[PDB]
Amino acid sequence: PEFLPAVANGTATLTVDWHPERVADHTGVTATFGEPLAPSLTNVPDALV
Amino acid sequence: DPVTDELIVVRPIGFEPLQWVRALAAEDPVPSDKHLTSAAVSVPGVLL
Repeated sequence: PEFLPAVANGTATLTVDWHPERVADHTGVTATFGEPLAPSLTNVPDALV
Repeated sequence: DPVTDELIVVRPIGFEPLQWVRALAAEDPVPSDKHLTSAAVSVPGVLL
């Protein structure tokens, strides 16, 4: 009851606080690759999701 | 109890050390070296 965000005429809107270090500890959970590689320096597009 | 979510952000397995000890005693598969040498499970493991 009314903690999920409200639905407009067609839409549903949110305003969220974004920090760049959350992308870093996102990649630390996701990228669990082998030895020779290394994660990128730029941010990945699966962080706004 | 309250900060289990923010604690489990980091740890991949979950830090149950004594069952790992039972596993190594009974010759069961062991957690791998990266998941042992990460800090959130190492720095309590050496203290224990």
